[PDB]
Amino acid sequence: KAAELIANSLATAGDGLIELRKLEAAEDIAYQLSRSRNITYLPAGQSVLLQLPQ
Amino acid sequence: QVAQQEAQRAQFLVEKAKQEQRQKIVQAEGEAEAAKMLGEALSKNPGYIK
Repeated sequence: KAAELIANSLATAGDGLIELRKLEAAEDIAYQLSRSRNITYLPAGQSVLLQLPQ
Repeated sequence: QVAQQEAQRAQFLVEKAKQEQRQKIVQAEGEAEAAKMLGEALSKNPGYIK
């Protein structure tokens, strides 16, 4: 049914509408195939204490 | 003592084997029927199958 509705919308929507529907679906697939992330990360500094002289 | 434990285990294994076999047949028949049902359901014109 989703097909049916999309097709109807697409038809009214014209060719351009199917085209980009294809693109974002492709977006989804591409994401699916490669779903990963990362973070640059900037490490924090560890600390220690020294006794400063007078 | 040991023998009894062993015997019970043996029965346990066989029974489970039977259960397993039953389950498999049931699934196969289930999918079977599901197939037929889906095919019938396709009565909603070919947009349905698509």
